[PDB]
Amino acid sequence: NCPDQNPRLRNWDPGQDSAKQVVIKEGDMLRLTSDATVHSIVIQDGGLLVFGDNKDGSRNITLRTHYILIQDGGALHIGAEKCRYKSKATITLYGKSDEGESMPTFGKKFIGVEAGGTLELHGARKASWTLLARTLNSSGLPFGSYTFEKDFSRGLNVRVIDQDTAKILESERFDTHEYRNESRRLQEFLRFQDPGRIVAIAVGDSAAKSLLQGTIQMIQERLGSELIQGLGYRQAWALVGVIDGGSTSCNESVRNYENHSSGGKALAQREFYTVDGQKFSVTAYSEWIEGVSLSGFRVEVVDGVKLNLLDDVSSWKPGDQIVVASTDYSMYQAEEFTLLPCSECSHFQVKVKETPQFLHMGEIIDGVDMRAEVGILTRNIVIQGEVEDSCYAENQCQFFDYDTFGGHIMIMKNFTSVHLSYVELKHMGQQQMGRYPVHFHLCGDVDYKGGYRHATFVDGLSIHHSFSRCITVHGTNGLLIKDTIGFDTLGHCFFLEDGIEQRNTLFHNLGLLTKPGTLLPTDRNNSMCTTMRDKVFGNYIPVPATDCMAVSTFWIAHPNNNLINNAAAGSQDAGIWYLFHKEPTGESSGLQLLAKPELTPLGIFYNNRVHSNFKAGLFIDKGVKTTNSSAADPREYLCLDNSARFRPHQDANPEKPRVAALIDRLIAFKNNDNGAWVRGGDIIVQNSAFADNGIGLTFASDGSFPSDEGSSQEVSESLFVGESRNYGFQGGQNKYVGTGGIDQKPRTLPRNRTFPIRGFQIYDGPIHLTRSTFKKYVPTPDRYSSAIGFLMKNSWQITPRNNISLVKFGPHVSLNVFFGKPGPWFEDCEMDGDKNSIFHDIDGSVTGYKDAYVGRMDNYLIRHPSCVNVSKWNAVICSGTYAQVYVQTWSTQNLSMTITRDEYPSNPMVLRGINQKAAFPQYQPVVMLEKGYTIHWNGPAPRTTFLYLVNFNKNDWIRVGLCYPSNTSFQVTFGYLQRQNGSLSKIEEYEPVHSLEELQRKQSERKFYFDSSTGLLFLYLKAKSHRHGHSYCSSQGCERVKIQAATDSKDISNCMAKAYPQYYRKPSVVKRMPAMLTGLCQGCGTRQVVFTSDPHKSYLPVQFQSPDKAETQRGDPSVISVNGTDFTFRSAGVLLLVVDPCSVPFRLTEKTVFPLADVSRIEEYLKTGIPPRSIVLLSTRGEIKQLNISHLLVPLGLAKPAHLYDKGSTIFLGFSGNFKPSWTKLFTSPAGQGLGVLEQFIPLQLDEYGCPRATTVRRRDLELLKQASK
Ligand SMILES: *[C@@H]1O[C@H](CO[C@@H]2O[C@@H](C)[C@@H](O)[C@@H](O)[C@@H]2O)[C@@H](O[C@@H]2O[C@H](CO)[C@@H](O[C@@H]3O[C@H](CO[C@H]4O[C@H](CO)[C@@H](O)[C@H](O)[C@@H]4O)[C@@H](O)[C@H](O)[C@@H]3O)[C@H](O)[C@H]2NC(C)=O)[C@H](O)[C@H]1NC(C)=O
Ligand SMILES: *[C@@H]1O[C@H](CO)[C@@H](O[C@@H]2O[C@H](CO)[C@@H](O[C@@H]3O[C@H](CO)[C@@H](O)[C@H](O[C@H]4O[C@H](CO)[C@@H](O)[C@H](O)[C@@H]4O)[C@@H]3O)[C@H](O)[C@H]2NC(C)=O)[C@H](O)[C@H]1NC(C)=O
Ligand SMILES: *[C@@H]1O[C@H](CO)[C@@H](O[C@@H]2O[C@H](CO)[C@@H](O[C@@H]3O[C@H](CO[C@H]4O[C@H](CO)[C@@H](O)[C@H](O)[C@@H]4O)[C@@H](O)[C@H](O)[C@@H]3O)[C@H](O)[C@H]2NC(C)=O)[C@H](O)[C@H]1NC(C)=O
Ligand SMILES: *[C@@H]1O[C@H](CO)[C@@H](O[C@@H]2O[C@H](CO)[C@@H](O[C@@H]3O[C@H](CO[C@H]4O[C@H](CO)[C@@H](O)[C@H](O)[C@@H]4O)[C@@H](O)[C@H](O)[C@@H]3O)[C@H](O)[C@H]2NC(C)=O)[C@H](O)[C@H]1NC(C)=O
Ligand SMILES: *[C@@H]1O[C@H](CO)[C@@H](O[C@@H]2O[C@H](CO)[C@@H](O[C@@H]3O[C@H](CO)[C@@H](O)[C@H](O)[C@@H]3O)[C@H](O)[C@H]2NC(C)=O)[C@H](O)[C@H]1NC(C)=O
Ligand SMILES: *[C@@H]1O[C@H](CO)[C@@H](O[C@@H]2O[C@H](CO)[C@@H](O)[C@H](O)[C@H]2NC(C)=O)[C@H](O)[C@H]1NC(C)=O
Ligand SMILES: *[C@@H]1O[C@H](CO)[C@@H](O[C@@H]2O[C@H](CO)[C@@H](O)[C@H](O)[C@H]2NC(C)=O)[C@H](O)[C@H]1NC(C)=O
Ligand SMILES: *[C@@H]1O[C@H](CO)[C@@H](O)[C@H](O)[C@H]1NC(C)=O
Ligand SMILES: *[C@@H]1O[C@H](CO)[C@@H](O)[C@H](O)[C@H]1NC(C)=O
Ligand SMILES: [Cl-]
Ligand code: NI
Repeated sequence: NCPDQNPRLRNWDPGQDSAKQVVIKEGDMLRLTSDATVHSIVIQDGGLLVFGDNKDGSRNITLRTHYILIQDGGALHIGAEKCRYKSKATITLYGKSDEGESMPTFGKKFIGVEAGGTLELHGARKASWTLLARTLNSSGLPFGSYTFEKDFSRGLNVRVIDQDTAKILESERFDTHEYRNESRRLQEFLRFQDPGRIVAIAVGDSAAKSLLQGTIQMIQERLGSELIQGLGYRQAWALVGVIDGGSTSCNESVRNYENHSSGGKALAQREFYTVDGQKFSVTAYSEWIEGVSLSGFRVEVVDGVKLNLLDDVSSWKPGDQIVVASTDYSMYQAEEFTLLPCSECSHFQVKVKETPQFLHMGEIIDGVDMRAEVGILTRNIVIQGEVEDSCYAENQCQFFDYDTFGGHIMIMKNFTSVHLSYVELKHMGQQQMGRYPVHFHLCGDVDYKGGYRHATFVDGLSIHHSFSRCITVHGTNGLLIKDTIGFDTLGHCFFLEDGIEQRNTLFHNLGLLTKPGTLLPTDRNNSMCTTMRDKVFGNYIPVPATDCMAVSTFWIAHPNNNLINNAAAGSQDAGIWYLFHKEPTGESSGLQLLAKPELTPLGIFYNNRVHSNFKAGLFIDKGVKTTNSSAADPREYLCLDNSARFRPHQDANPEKPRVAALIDRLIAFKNNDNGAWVRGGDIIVQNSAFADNGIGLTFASDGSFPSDEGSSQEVSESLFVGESRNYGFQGGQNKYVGTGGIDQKPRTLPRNRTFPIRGFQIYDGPIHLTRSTFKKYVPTPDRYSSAIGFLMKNSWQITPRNNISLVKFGPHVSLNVFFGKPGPWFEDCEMDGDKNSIFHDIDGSVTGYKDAYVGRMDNYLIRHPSCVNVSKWNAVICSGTYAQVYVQTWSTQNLSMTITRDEYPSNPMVLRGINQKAAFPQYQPVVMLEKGYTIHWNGPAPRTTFLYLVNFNKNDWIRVGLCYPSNTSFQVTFGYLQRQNGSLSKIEEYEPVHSLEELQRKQSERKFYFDSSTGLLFLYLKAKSHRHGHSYCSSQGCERVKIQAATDSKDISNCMAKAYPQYYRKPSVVKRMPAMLTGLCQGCGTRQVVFTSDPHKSYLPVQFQSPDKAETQRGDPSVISVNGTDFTFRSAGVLLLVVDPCSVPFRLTEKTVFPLADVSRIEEYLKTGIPPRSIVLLSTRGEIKQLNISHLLVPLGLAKPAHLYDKGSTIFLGFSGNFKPSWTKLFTSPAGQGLGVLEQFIPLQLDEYGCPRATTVRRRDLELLKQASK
């Protein structure tokens, strides 16, 4: 099975001749056995070059070549998919851009597969990437590294160290030189110390002058010091001991004072273990150097740092490198680590050499899986480009101060077999077009539709520190990419080029640190986009937001592609970008689309993660300018064009039915702008969680009529979070930090500190927000945070069909909805869209009114006297029927429309139009059905106007009164406007009447009344045909009315001086009010309690509530919540829950509560009463003195009998069994302070627990993997 175990292989050894060219032709079945340096290698005519492997994995081979050119049946094998390569091989691609000559199709520094070429590489199978099963605070410690040093801190400097957490509890300086009162506060300091607290001391300047014998006795007693009895003048001394630890828990030293020097330091150092197995050393010192008396401490991690992971990583080896991602807004918080030899590590742990500088989440935070991804980079098959210490030549050096010209791999069409697996690709790619670390160029169908038995696959590579892209797909369908890692590369990491690439499946792939590039406009950052005008027209200055700044980790230029189990852990702009090309571009720019892209239904999208990005997590909009730079459109070719309207239909056929695009199990957090932006017709986002984003989710469509007739936009079974317990880390270019909304803690923020954080944004529509839950949305005095809101600075449409249903709000959600105010982010808040903000509360889950509509407070076109003023939301709650009217005006530009309802004439609405850049500006206010309005202008009357009835049911109607000069003839026509072909069908004319009263009798007749006194052209707008679903227009078209005026009066057509109070009617109520219902519905919210990226493993949400003294007086109980079960208890004592770890849903086998009296009986029950393999949940309440259980916690998980002590409450989660999980934890506190509200997540049905495998765990992801294969 092995390719090197081929007997026909000759052993090869060419030498070190950088000018020796090599050609492997027919019969040349060579087996490389030693390091080599040749100019080139060309494998052709059936030649074979296999790397020689060993049964043990020791033969380190390093090839070095200007290039390798595989073609015409030639083969290059480094192991086989069945008999994999075991030693460490390396192919170094060298040669500068301007050194020697270059190839025609290829550049230099490459490995190039051609037609019929065989490139077969298969490295050592390792584990690609998993998640942190435990968090990792900076500097390796739970509460961080302490370093201190100061000159002339005279006296006895003291520090206390929590023996379980290595936290600095107290820091004090007792001037036992001058003041005898100080040697007295020092002795009383050591009397009230908890036993077992690590203590360190260091003489500052000169102690031993006012020091008392009662204190020197206390030091010898509490800490086991043998030398304190004889401290002297200007004598340095440092100690590190354990309170009540006897003499053997102590380590001390001393130095004399001679010739103004101590001849060296006086160091005291011991090692301890956190209760988490992490080792740390407490260090203290005091010395004299030529006169200075320094004194310092250092509490730091020692013997490497032990990391916790989700899955088994036994395949990782010392001397290999890994990477831990950012769990904060700045992607530059990802870090590199080198694996230490660890004999004491389990299957879910390794040891890293370095000290972490940042914070990396390893827990599920408030139901959102914020665990940091962790991936291995070192392989045994390496293909690397040779680079320089700094930039050179015209390799884009004004932007990069380093070499950006490495190697690249390139595979042409009609090849034989490409199968790359477990290969390391360092310093690959060039800043030249087509030169990418793995470049599949125009290969066509490469699966069962192209003729490949083994579909061409890329399995678990490692492409890091590359100079352009990571893997590029150039006009290739059906490719597979699996378990691959792309780190610190330029331009879009994973790249779908021309927008024709379909059937490609991306499974469980990871991408970090996607930095700006210089290739495409979309790849450039703000500085590069304003510089490279070499491809723009004339003196045009490119705009860096509308044409560039589109750096994405996953660039999907076509939707028919399957994205599963991936994770975009950081990017300069976006994490996953789905976009659409109007017609094929690039080198594929030519063949006609037989299925235009923005009509093709989305492939699979299931269980993805996106975080650490500045512009978006998942983005679905925009296109590429499919035209070169010209005089009518000077934008660069392939820049960003916001004129793409997704609208998926069957077979990409707009005459055929709609096909919804499913966004499933998206997890997205710590994004600076949007968590997800999705536009078009028929999109359903479900089972998704959004957290710590500036805006959680936004649904778009079009600004006038929807991009696809009948466009529903659903979000169901989702979860939103505002400011979770992921306080982030103020570092790694984290540009924003502020005050939390709830706890008012220092945390990192997405944008400026006054940005109103938002959960869901309403825009365009029609949008169905259902069965979703919002948590932790509190505003600060700076910003107006809210759960549900609207898009800022909106001027377009908003429909009253946007309904929010079955939504649940958390206890820390103070502002359910908000409509904006004049401020820094809303500006006027006075544009055409801001004024017409509205949604529909179907069931009464948002406002407490079954079937009620909500809009902005000062919008008087929707108000009847039964409404409820709401000032906090800046809104108003009412009920009725509502639609919209679109008013197009010609002949007059920059015109501002003023429309008023008769019933509230003192409250008109001045609109400013929609096309203040085009020639046909329309105005789109929202109205209440079966009412009368009037319209007036800030200028002369338009000679032609169209009235569209949008969202009208049959027989729904309003009366309208247009202001015209007293001197006008009219000609009014109705018709059905067919959206498809611009034709007007079934046209009817209007006939005048004598009075407003005669037209009222003829309400369903095509009649109009003109009041020459006021100038009002009255008529009735009534719909004849029916609607269907959510389409804005009727069955037989978009009903519209056309009014052709004939006048020469240039006067401001504003009749309100004359129209009222002549046509005033007393305000009435068509649809009356219900009553409130503060008390949530049964069913409100999302069914799922926790959203993880391993949906197959069931996670048990557990939540505690241990009040304090002011709350125990006020009566608040102590509660242990399990999946939503409040096991309440208020007696002073202990509540112990025994949960079966194999039951899903959980089966709690025993609940027990121990009073303060029978506290002594918990010793016994813990020793025996706990069934084997049983999850222990335990929380106390009140002053519990002497809990002789400090030692009884270790078999359940702990490392050493930690010290709760005193009378403080405690909370513990453990396991009675052989295994010792990573989630086991403990929370101690002083009495009366309590523990507040914490939240843990316990996985269930793990084979570590000792549970049987009832059935095979239904991995829904892998089912989508085998379905999309064939
Ligand atoms: C329908 O009725 C309106 C209203 O006319 C009313 O009744 C008469 C009796 C007068 O009292 C008016 O003041 C009332 O408002 C008519 O509008 C006015 O029409 C008259 C006659 O056409 C206009 O008087 C002229 O105005 C000229 C100014 O406009 C000219 O100059 C500009 C300058 O650029 C030029 O661009 C434009 O094309 C015009 O040619 C003025 O030069 C001239 O000497 C004469 O006085 C009066 O100005 C009109 N009002 C306004 C606001 O313009 C309508 O004309 C009438 N319909 C039709 C079809 O005629
Ligand atoms: C804007 O300018 C860019 C250049 O900066 C320009 O891109 C060029 O487009 C042409 C499109 O024809 C590309 O030419 C192709 O070259 C490949 C091989 O290199 C050929 O195989 C292609 O022909 C195939 O397609 C035909 C149609 O089916 C078949 O009949 C034929 O037999 C072949 O199968 C094609 O000739 C050219 O490579 C690019 N160049 C670059 C640098 O991208 C772009 O077209 C300009 N914009 C517009 C709108 O034209
Ligand atoms: C633009 O596209 C629109 C949508 O395709 C066109 O809309 C029109 O919509 C009406 C609906 O009110 C269609 O009415 C159809 O009526 C036929 C009945 O005719 C049948 O019988 C006669 C024999 O008497 C036969 O000659 C016909 O071919 C039919 O077989 C029904 O079968 C339909 O279900 C439907 O009710 C119109 O047909 C339809 N127009 C067309 C051209 O189909 C709009 O007309 C288009 N405008 C332009 C300018 O092309
Ligand atoms: C914690 O509490 C949660 C409360 O929501 C639990 O989550 C849900 O628990 C219910 C328990 O009834 C599960 O319902 C199961 O559904 C599966 C699958 O059938 C589904 O599909 C069919 C149609 O094919 C439909 O008719 C069913 O109603 C289901 O919707 C069945 O095999 C079971 O018999 C049972 O009906 C939910 O599926 C589950 N929600 C999920 C998994 O998202 C949770 O289990 C509790 N325990 C934990 C988290 O450990
Ligand atoms: C490790 O993670 C923890 C948890 O987020 C971080 O702990 C926080 O550290 C800050 C230090 O600036 C504490 O602020 C101060 O705490 C003292 C002691 O109670 C208090 O008297 C001050 O008023 C101030 O609040 C903060 O309390 C603490 N978190 C909590 C919940 O108390 C820590 O910063 C992370 N990193 C390291 C290196 O420890
Ligand atoms: C790749 O090679 C195949 C095989 O030669 C080409 O497929 C065609 O296969 C049919 C089978 O009946 C032959 O009759 C044709 O002569 C083959 N060639 C052509 C041009 O049709 C295929 O065209 C090749 N593709 C490329 C891009 O070279
Ligand atoms: C938003 O509300 C509209 C109107 O209330 C809903 O449209 C109704 O849908 C039902 C189907 O369940 C139809 O039977 C009714 O005829 C529709 N019109 C009504 C009640 O006036 C719509 O389903 C809601 N959701 C969306 C996304 O539009
Ligand atoms: C309700 O709010 C509007 C908005 O300004 C205000 O004009 C009106 O007086 C208020 N009425 C009541 C009864 O609060
Ligand atoms: C429990 O521990 C305390 C230590 O504070 C000790 O005094 C007491 O005697 C212990 N309990 C029993 C029953 O000995
Ligand atoms: Cl209970
Ligand atoms: Ni290519």
